[PDB]
Amino acid sequence: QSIDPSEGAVGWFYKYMDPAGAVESGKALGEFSKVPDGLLRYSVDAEQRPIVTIECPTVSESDLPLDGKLWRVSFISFPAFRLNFIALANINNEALTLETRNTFIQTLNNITNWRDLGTGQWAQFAPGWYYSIYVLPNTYAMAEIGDRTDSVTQFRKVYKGITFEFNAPTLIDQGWWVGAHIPVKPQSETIPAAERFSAGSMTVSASNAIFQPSNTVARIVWSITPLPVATVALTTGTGGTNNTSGKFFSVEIDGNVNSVWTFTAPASILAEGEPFAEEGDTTSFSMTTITADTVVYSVSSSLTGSSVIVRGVTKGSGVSITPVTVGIDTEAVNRLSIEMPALTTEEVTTNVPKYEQFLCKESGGAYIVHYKMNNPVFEMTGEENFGGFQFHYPGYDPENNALGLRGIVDTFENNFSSAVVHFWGISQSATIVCKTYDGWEGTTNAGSTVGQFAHTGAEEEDEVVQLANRLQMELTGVYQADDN
Amino acid sequence: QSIDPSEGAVGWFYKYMDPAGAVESGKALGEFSKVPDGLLRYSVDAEQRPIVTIECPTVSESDLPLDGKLWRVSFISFPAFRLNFIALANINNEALTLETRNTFIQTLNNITNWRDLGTGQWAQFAPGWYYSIYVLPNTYAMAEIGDRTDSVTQFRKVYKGITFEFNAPTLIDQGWWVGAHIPVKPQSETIPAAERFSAGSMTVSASNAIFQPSNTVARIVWSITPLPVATVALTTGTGGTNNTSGKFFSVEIDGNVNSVWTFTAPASILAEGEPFAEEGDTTSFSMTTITADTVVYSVSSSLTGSSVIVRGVTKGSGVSITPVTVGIDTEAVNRLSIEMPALTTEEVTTNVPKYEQFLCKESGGAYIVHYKMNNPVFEMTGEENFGGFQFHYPGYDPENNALGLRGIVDTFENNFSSAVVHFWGISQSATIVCKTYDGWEGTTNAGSTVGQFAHTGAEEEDEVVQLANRLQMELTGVYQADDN
Amino acid sequence: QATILKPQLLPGESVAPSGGRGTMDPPVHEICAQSIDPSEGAVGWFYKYMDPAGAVESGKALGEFSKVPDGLLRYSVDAEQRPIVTIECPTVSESDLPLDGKLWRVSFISFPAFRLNFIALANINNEALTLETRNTFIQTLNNITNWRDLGTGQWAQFAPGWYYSIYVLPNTYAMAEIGDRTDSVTQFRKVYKGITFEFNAPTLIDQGWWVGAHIPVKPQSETIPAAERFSAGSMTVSASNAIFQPSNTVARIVWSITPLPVATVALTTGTGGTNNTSGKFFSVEIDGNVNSVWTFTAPASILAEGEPFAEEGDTTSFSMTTITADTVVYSVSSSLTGSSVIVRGVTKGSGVSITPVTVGIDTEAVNRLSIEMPALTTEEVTTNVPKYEQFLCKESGGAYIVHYKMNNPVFEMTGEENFGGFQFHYPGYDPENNALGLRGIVDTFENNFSSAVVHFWGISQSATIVCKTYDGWEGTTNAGSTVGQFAHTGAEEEDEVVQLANRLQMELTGVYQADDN
Amino acid sequence: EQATILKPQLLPGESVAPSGGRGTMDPPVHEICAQSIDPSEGAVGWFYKYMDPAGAVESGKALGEFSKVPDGLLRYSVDAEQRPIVTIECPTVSESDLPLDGKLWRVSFISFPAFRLNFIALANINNEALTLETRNTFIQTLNNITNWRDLGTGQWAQFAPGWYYSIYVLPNTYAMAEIGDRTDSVTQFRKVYKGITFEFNAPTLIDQGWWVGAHIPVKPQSETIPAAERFSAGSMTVSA
Amino acid sequence: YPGYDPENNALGLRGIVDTFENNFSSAVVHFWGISQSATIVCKTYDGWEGTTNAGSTVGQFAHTGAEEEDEVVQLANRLQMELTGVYQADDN
Amino acid sequence: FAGTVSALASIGLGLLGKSSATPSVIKGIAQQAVGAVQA
Amino acid sequence: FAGTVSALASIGLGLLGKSSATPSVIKGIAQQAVGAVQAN
Amino acid sequence: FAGTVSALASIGLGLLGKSSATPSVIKGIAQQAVGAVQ
Amino acid sequence: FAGTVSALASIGLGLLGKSSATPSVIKGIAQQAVGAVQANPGILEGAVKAIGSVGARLVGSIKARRA
RNA sequence: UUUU
Ligand SMILES: [Ca+2]
Repeated sequence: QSIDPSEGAVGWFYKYMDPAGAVESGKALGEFSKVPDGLLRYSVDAEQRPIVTIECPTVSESDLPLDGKLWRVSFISFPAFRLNFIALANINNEALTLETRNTFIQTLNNITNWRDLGTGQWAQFAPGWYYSIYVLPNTYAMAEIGDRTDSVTQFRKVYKGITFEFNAPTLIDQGWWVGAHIPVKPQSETIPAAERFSAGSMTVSASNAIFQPSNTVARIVWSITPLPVATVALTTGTGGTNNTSGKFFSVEIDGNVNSVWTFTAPASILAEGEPFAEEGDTTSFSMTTITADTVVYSVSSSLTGSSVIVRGVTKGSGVSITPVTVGIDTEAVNRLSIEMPALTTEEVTTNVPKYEQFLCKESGGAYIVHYKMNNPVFEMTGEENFGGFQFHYPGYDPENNALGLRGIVDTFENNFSSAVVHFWGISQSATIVCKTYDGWEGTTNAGSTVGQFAHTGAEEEDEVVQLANRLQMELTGVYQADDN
Repeated sequence: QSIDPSEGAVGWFYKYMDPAGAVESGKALGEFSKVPDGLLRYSVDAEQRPIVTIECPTVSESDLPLDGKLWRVSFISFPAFRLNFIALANINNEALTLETRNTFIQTLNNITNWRDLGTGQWAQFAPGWYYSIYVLPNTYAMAEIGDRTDSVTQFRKVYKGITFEFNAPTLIDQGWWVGAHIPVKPQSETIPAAERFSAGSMTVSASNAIFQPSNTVARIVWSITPLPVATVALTTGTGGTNNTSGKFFSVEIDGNVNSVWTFTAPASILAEGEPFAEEGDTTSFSMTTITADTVVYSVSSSLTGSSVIVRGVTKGSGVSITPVTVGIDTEAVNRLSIEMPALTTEEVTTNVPKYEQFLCKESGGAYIVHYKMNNPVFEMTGEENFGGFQFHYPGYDPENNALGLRGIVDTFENNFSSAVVHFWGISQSATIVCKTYDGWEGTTNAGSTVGQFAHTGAEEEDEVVQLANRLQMELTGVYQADDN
Repeated sequence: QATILKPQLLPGESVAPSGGRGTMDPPVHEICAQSIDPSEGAVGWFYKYMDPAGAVESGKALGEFSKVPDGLLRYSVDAEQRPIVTIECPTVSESDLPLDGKLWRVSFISFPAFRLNFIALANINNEALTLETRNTFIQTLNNITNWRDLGTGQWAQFAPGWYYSIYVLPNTYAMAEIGDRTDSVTQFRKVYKGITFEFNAPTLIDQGWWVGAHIPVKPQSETIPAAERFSAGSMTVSASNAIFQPSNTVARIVWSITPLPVATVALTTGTGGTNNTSGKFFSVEIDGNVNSVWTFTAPASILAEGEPFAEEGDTTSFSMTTITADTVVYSVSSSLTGSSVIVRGVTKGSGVSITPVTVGIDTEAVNRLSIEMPALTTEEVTTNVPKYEQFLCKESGGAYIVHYKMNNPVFEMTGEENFGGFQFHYPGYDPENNALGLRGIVDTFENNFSSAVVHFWGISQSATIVCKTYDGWEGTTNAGSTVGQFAHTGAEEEDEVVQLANRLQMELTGVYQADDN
Repeated sequence: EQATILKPQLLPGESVAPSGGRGTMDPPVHEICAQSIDPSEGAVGWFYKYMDPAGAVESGKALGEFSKVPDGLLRYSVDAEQRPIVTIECPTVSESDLPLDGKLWRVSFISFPAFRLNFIALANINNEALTLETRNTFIQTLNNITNWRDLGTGQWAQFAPGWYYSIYVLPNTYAMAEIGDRTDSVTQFRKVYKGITFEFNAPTLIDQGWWVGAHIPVKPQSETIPAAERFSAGSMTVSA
Repeated sequence: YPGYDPENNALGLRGIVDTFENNFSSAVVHFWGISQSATIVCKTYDGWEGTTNAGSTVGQFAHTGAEEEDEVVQLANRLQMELTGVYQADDN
Repeated sequence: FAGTVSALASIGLGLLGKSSATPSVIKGIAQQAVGAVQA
Repeated sequence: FAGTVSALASIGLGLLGKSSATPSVIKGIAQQAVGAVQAN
Repeated sequence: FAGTVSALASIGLGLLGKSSATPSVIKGIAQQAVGAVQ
Repeated sequence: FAGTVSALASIGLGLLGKSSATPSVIKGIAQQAVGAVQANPGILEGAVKAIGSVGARLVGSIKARRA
């Protein structure tokens, strides 16, 4: 009898190790979402196992074509509370130009109501590139301000680990990948709280619409930084609108240069140092021009003498921003500056040594497993570092960063590796099933539902953990899917 | 080897474990206020045991009316450096509704020169609500750069033990209570430092002045954030002016509608896109209408052309914020977004399973022992999370937050769990004595007095510390008072 | 004793002819004992972490000593920078006697910062520091604008008898903070840091003594807002004196402007004597007489005292009306007709004159780090610190200082979290005197390690200090990292040792003599 | 057999002050005593790397500081491996559909032991024979590249109709800026070894393809771009 | 190149900039009949050693040079030459 | 009980010293300190 | 029960169970688990 | 199989380790790492 | 004493060598290494000299070689 | 011839 850890430890150990084999091997037992470090009076442990089948952007989940065309897809898993990972893509087989990646990022740093994206639905930020956000449901499920409004004080990822099965017909298995865990930490660059007038900005990302006149009709994602959300709708022209759900203003719409949607100001707005429109005034948005790479947008205010806006925007490129100033009050919220885990196959292979690449055919996919990679011990990310995921990367210049509460709004698990899995030359006709076995331990402050299964913290089992930790620093964290 | 630990490390043990009983059980040995993690090369360990007499907001201290009437009173204890804890009370045993709740909150975040409540004395904040703050003498004593200034580079609560003795005549020795620990980390929402001008807000709370014609008079405490403390004196009418020790501008007044207070502006002011005063104008604030329920006020200045100002404030609940800009400058100083520990007897149960509850009659009150819950080690909590915390909570609309440096400004223990204790069926004829054995250990950087007491950080007593938080873990941070 | 070797393939792993990983965890030459088997890196580290400078010349250094043996990082790059700087008196105090028995004071602040080594400030006269004296100092380090253009270790006057310089760490400093070419790594830890302050003095007048003491400091990210159309800024004019020329005639103000873009200031109308930065923001180093006037094309719109002053295509002209041997009056002039001139009173060698400016320039948000300047007081240290040591420079041929995991019991990974513009606060110090925009030092501050200072006192103008520093940092590289190509597996956890170390350290004073080096 | 040597920090007879002396210590040499020699892993490791820079690592022969040619030439030295892995793909004409029984490409690589640069790609979509014109059009191109770093992103680049090339650099060395404001590099340098494995990322069945490889030396004989002042002659190119 | 007019050459300092290992062999590896849908992962391994000077962001990673093992080197040399530098991407 | 917690610890700490400090022992002690009387 | 990575645990966890519990020892198992060895 | 080269690299190297390392002696090895004397 | 530190630490590590690293023992070992407790000649100090006499001596000697 |  050297030591006797209770199931909840073992089950844990094995999980914070092989969160797939753990379960698969029935090795996962006991209340394993709790780290046997014994640090909590009480704690709610949990394991969200999303299985999302990341299919190629322009593909029919139905009658998939045995195309034989390709596509890049990079996954950047982050140890965030209600955020699984981000999916980068590229139908046309093309590399990541600085232009490209810089466009990418800025997109993610200026995503008005990131919630509107929880669908993990694909979004075209660049001519051949798309992205999307998959979330850890159950957590995301707990409505931020909620209806039953369950609120978690602090938490801590107990084990990320997700496998990216290479769902591909032997016909077309042409594929290869490479993962690697790169730690990341958020520096709370705070967005200030103002009183009568708080500043913000107006973003407009233009692109072509699927199955639409690549020069006659273009889709943009018009939004406004601190502006209260308001409903829009085409007023005159070729239909095509998709409103936001968030508390701020944003909208996606398709249409020609003749098309004009409008909405009513939720509050006063200044623009180019000029009162653009007040509460009432109904603002209109249209396109002086529309091409295949550019679009002149222009917003007309109902206000009297309200000079209107005119702006050039290369669709597929960045977001042309128009600084704004709304008469609304704003709470100071935190933006989180976050390095962006090496987005390039090489960038990754040369700077990270513990990476591990594979041919999809042989490695039935990919299986990364994060781990407490920062704090030698499981501290407890809480309010500590929560905010608007606003990333940077080498090259990226913030010159094109949104002034408003944008980006992915969550809490980054302070101590824990965020990883990257790049899948290169995957068959158009193939998809990546992503079963993540993510788990966390947190505390409840107010709610009506969660604080029920809140129990006592795991029994402090050093040796166990000790070992667990050894194996981590020890391993790659990236394995053949066949090893989950 | 016997596993021999310094007799002072043992002191720390019980102290941490039972900060109150340890003293009584004489188990309080050596410099028990230093944490035996063998971390610090040196350090100062201190332990204040400040005792507070909590009386029912209206009930006298002199004469005890045996009303056989009750009142709900709760305390929120924070591992804040100088802040001992906060307490709020309802003179009608009433429930904390939303608005009441939010108002409560709202207030705490808009507490201008919070140092003004250093005095345990209450402060109405709602129809039947009062609240007050309890500072830790010796620390609170640490005047932040004044005349007499000393300082600490960082610290970490070595333990906190509060015991709310149920001081109630056995006669109406009735009522009950619920205690529970909820760990909370703060987030640094920043209050941008500015130059020529600084945005701010002019708050003006309003509520009946105990012992004055309800419908006639009204006691109100209006302040103006960036605006430097101004000495207000009643100008014309029925008396009632309590000024502030504070560094900014705030004052509590009461009186007839026609009553007038006035002070000179120590710096230029702006309100509603307009100017209001020069660094020499004579600002005049008075009331228009006084309703036992509502209240209209309006301020003006000697500024030639200075428009007047007017807004209303339903007495007893909330403040009338006024987006303002001051002619002085702000410091980087940021607030601390802090989740508010379940204020309702409801959630506490529905969220903290290792919470306890007894009747005040048997359990001579409630005794809580705070413990390192945040991270598994005694990390040092320094400057990193210091600032005017403003509590956020579901329901609470940030909109209501002031704009300047308000709230209880202090440092938060990035480790210790915060705890709240709600007393419900208490009789006004009862008072809750609060023994507070709270002891921190930090390091000095500049000072003339504390230095001489700094010695060596307690040797690494790994074995004890080990079990220490092991017990605290499996143990309810709450306990029967009489068990101290 | 013996060597260990882990397999590319984990028991059972079935890789293809080109799969797997690309690394091969360099072998484990862990030494053996009756109870433990630390790897030479683990061991070397122990000694290095303990007696950095010594353990090396002590022969006890070895293996990945620049890596921490707490098997935390799966992969990590690491190293040590041993920059050796020679601090020596700033004023060429001209004396006529054959024996200018002059003495000077000097002190160093060590910050376990990624790119920063330590700071230093001396007083030509052995005079101690005054409150306001100290303050100016402080407010200067906060107002330093294009700080990078100071790492040269160059001396800088901020006070009358006071100068100060900052020393980077050769390489980490050699890693830029621009979006184009160089960006730091995802995070790191100060694996150990020590410095010897060799008392290089003529064994004739070896007078002097010094006090050393470690003080921990944790930064506070008091962040700057991200502006859009316009941005708030601060126009700084720190008036100073020509190290040689007549005070009552010539001044040596440094003139920078918080968010305004660096634009070449050429002296046009005046006598001459300028030296502009290369930093991203606009700053200038210039000395001259009254009539003199420098110029430059304003990179962007500029407001001030409400009314607009300049526009992109405008040309600002800065001059000085009066130059008392100690006070200075100046003027700022815009092309843009309809604008009025700016004037302000300063006091060379004293606080700066601020000018709440506004620049028509989008403003990236970046935090400023509110860091309590460690006891700089001749005798404050002596008080708030019991673990401080001190001897005469003569005896202790200098000072030896060894930092340690001070703040966290264990070795976290100080990452980007606390990174930004160092802005030091202190008691009696007023921040109103703090410059706006992103200025001051900029670096990732190892929040775990012990900050620490050492003041030398009563030494000779002749005596100089050779600061042999041994900085050991380890961190994880991300992209573009000009170093990622050096990272390997992270040290294995040999806490057995580690703890010991921690005890020693704790048990010990991070200060010693340059003879115990 | 095993051995571990330690070069003292001092020299026989040197009397050294505490404070000073040598600042760097010497990483201990570990030698594999053999009946005829006892190299250090930094040798063998190298040896192997130099010999089979990939299988030596995949195999488990890459020992120590193998990125250092064991020839006691340098007193001090910087060693380092770079394992960038780019997945050169066929270029884009258009989402112009693609039948398996159809299209394919030709792609060639030229690898030079250049410090920063890794290798040069080149491919022809419709699969072309390098015609003379095609060649020149290419070469002329590589040459006339202005801010060569502009494409260091390893991004495809057209030039000839249906012809595209690209440049891949050593991600970490490319990372080290040249003649920049305050930026510059190392003194000398020397490839310690360099190999590349162009893994054939192909569907199990559409495994169609053939490649050829060969080592051919090439040495750069320099020609100069003279400095000047008032005006420096040059030229402006414009490709289509 | 054999059959190229240096007329098409750009004047000024353009072209790929860099230092060339005036020691190693350069190579070429042409591939044909590669289905568009097939791609090539180019996993490289470039080792190199130099002597840092100033501002080098690497001087730290610097230290003692490799000792002379021509005793072994030799083999490696006469070994390489002994064979092609070209092999199967299943022998690495 | 005059600081039940206090004594409740004395017991846990008592056992500790007068017994090896196995990181795993401890647990059983802390556990015995209240619930599971370790064997 | 496909987990290799997992096997690589129960293997060491296996040992640990009857291992001296020394963290030094833990290192031992933790390397054995990876299936490491003492070369020569 | 993967590392085919490092195979001989071993045979070769290894062989050396025992042989009377000599340019000649050596060559012979480098030759044995593949060739046969016919 | 060049590296009196590492030397000090060196010894303590030495003890740790045999001593089963029990935080309890480690403590003692640490306490010991410093010289605080349980020490024997496994101790050493100021071997160098203050120039005063270092200098003065060689001044006394130059010619006083008669002995 | 030797102390340090
Ligand atoms: Ca922390």
